[PDB]
Amino acid sequence: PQALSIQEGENATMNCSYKTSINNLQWYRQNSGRGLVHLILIRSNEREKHSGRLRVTLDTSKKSSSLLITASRAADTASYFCATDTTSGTYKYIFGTGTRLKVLPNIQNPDPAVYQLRDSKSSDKSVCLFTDFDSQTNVSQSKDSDVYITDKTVLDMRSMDFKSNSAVAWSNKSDFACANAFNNSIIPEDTFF
Amino acid sequence: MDFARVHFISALHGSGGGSGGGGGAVVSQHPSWVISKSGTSVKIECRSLDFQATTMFWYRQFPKQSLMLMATSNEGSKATYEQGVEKDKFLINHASLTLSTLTVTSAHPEDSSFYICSARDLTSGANNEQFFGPGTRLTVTEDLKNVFPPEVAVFEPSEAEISHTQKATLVCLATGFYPDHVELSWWVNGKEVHSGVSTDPQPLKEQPALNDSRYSLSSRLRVSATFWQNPRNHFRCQVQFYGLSENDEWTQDRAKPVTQIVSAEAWGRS
Amino acid sequence: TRPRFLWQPKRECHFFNGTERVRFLDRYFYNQEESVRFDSDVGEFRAVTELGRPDAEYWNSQKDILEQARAAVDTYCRHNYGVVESFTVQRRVQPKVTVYPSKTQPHHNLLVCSVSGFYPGSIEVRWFLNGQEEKAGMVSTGLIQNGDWTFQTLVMLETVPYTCQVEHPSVTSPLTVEW
Amino acid sequence: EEHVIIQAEFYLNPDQSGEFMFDFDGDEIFHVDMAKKETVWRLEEFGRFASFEAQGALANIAVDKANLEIMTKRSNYTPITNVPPEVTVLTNSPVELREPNVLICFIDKFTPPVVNVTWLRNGKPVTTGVSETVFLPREDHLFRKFHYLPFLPSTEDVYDCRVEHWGLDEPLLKHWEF
Ligand SMILES: *[C@@H]1O[C@H](CO)[C@@H](O)[C@H](O)[C@H]1NC(C)=O
Ligand SMILES: *[C@H]1O[C@H](CO)[C@@H](O)[C@H](O)[C@H]1NC(C)=O
Repeated sequence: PQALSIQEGENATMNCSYKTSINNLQWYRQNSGRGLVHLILIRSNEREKHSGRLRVTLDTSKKSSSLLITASRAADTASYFCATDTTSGTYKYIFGTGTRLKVLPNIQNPDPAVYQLRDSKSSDKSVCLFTDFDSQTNVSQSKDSDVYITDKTVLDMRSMDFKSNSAVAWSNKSDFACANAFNNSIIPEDTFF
Repeated sequence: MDFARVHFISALHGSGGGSGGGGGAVVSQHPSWVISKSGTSVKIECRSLDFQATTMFWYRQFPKQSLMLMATSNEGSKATYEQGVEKDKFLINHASLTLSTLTVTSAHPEDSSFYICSARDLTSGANNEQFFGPGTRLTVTEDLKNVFPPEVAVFEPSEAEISHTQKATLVCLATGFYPDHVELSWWVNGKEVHSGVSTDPQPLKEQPALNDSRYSLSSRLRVSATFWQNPRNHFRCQVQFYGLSENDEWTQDRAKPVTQIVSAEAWGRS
Repeated sequence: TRPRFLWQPKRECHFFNGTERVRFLDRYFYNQEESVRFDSDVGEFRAVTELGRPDAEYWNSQKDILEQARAAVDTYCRHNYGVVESFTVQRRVQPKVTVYPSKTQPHHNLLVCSVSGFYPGSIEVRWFLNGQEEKAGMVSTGLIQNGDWTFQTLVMLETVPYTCQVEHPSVTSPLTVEW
Repeated sequence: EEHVIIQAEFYLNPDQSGEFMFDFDGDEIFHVDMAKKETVWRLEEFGRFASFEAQGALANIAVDKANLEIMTKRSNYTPITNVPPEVTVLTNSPVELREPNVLICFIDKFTPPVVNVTWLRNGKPVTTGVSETVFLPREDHLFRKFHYLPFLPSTEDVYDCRVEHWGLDEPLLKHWEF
């Protein structure tokens, strides 16, 4: 289970098949750990259903639904599931196989850099920060196994209407330098020190 | 009474009105997080608050995969259990019309999962309406000895950053916690802000090889340039940890890893 | 002795050619008179008396109630059919066929074929004498519902002194009793 | 054309009595009894193939109660007009001497759905052994009901079905004998 789908500010179309003849089909999104937000429901007699930016197709011939989300924001990143009750059966809803969606922003003005940050007070035990790189840059895992590198994430500065990518690299090693902290396929432009 | 259900059409409220009895539905799932020693029972409660359920549903989900339905609970009595699915490694008790209890009898590391319950409103009939709880995030460990609260530090933004981007990125670092039961929140001048924040979606094991290594999580707060540069502003990273209860056994020298909030603070400079 | 007030909702599904065509009615009756109905073949609620008007008007104004009503044909009727089909649509019970003479006040003066305890209702009872069908000279009770998922009937031939032949879905070849 | 399933319910004031049943081609599949709050299949054997939760129907009747009180007021309190029933008594099968049978009291074509019913053997009321259906619907929207009494046929006994209804001036006393 789990198909992966990745994009920008474009239309996202996600598919969801099911095993039995149906009555109600409900679409859900889930973030991580907890979540579960009900999105929409289409019924076994209806073909098309519109609500907000969302649109649902149902084709009971091929036992398949489609979810079209149209002007995709960053905060649309989630798992997308659809659940169905079988006709002439029990009350139970059974969950179809899902799609993982990643919506990456458009970094129109990239200025990629790695900056050094120090703790206060103590120890000191510094972190490196890879930031302001375009959404086409992959961050890979650490060379030395006692260094730690997070995945890239989006920040939204609503007050300035500005988005930025960032990843963090840190170690409590004494010799750990920001200069070659990453060493794993970056854009060759970044400011240092 | 067997399996397949005759549906009924839900009676409409006439003009004259109006919603009358119910008209809504939330379900509550407690506890939200669990840490138990392997060999002990774990008990989860599923309550309908606004409405009444004749029937409730327990789902299990593992990190990557999808939601497996496991059992249906019914008011008097039997538990069914989907195929399948270890049958009575758990007990389901539904004798409330408002409360169904999933108790996992033995509980081993392989049972560390996300559990989530749902309830059908019995007023719905033909349009088969159900509602999900927030969930329960259980992790079982071989020894409660392994439980550690997060150490949390906040790192002041680079002077190179402000020179060159006219912006300031604080990064917070919650370090060395087990289990994976945290929620990080940034606080500026007494109020919490979401309004320029990035917490990485999942943490990372500090000893990836090790079956139950500790975790580390990061977050960045990036708001202004001038804003960082006045000493009146108070930046605070807050990490809610969910650890052992007061009824748990603790015999070590070090402080009991009770559920707590560990925090780090910084101040504007110039 | 006190005045009484009565309210009947009726929710009916009408099945044609199996499940290929379905018609769903939602019907409401104050005292004996119908007031408002949803009809799957109409598509919204209609008032049938002035009493039902505000109900019809108000239910029509709700997108979701209307969407639900229009779904019933699939989500309720066709659902329910498949649930009960096994033991209702496919129910088959053999009749027990008795023949005895009777009187109406005189030997005596008519023969009775008694066919009891059968399901479903549709049946063909006919009288024979020496191989010839006695088309005229016979009376019946008609079909009688017993209320327990069996029917019964009595078909009487008036001739002073014979074969009774009963065709029915439950048996592969017609039941005969001779007298 | 060929098959009809009806979910049929009523609520009646001021008696405060409601019913809920499913009907297939003029036969009861099941009903739920409000008093006992349980769902009762017309034939035991039905219940092995299908389920219905009684508490759904109870919820539906509450709304029906609510709605009836709106329509009563909306109509300026115009009462139902009583239609008296039509009683007839017949045997389950051809009557043989001392071979087990069932008497059927068939109560037809009436409203409202309140009826006091008594079996009598030789003029003496028969309490135990009796069985009944609920109020079944009709297409003309009157009601219908069956009472049952299993018996050993004999020269000895006469039987009666005494039926009381508000449409009847006189209690209807339908006679059967061997
Ligand atoms: C009856 O149903 C069958 C298939 O189940 C279909 O082929 C046929 O067209 C239907 N009859 C009529 C009268 O349309
Ligand atoms: C309605 O019924 C009441 C009670 O019998 C009566 O007093 C009144 O005149 C009636 N009004 C109308 C609108 O017919």
